[PDB]
Amino acid sequence: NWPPEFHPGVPWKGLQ
Amino acid sequence: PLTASMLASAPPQEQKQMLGERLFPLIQAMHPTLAGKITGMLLEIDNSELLHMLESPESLRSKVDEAVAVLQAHQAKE
Repeated sequence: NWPPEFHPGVPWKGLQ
Repeated sequence: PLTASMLASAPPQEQKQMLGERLFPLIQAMHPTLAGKITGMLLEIDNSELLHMLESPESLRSKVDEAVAVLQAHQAKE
C-alpha cells in the first residue's frame, strides 16, 4: 500500500 | 556530515537510503508515529532538494506539512 513506509535499517520498499 | 559529494558517490538506491536515514529522526521529532510514512513520501523528491531539507528545518517542516495533507487525502479516497 501507498506510501512505501520507511523503516530505519530496512532496505526501503520504495526502491525499484 | 552528508555532503553533496558524499551523496553523489553512492549508487542510486543507496542515495535514497542515506537520505531516508538522515530524514527519519528529524521527522520523528515532529511526528513520532507518522515519521515512517512521511519519510517514504518525501523520498520520491529530487535528491538535491532532500539534501537542502536536511540543512533547513523550515524547508523540511514545509514539505512535511504538505505530506500530511496528502496522506489525509489519500486515506479518505482509499
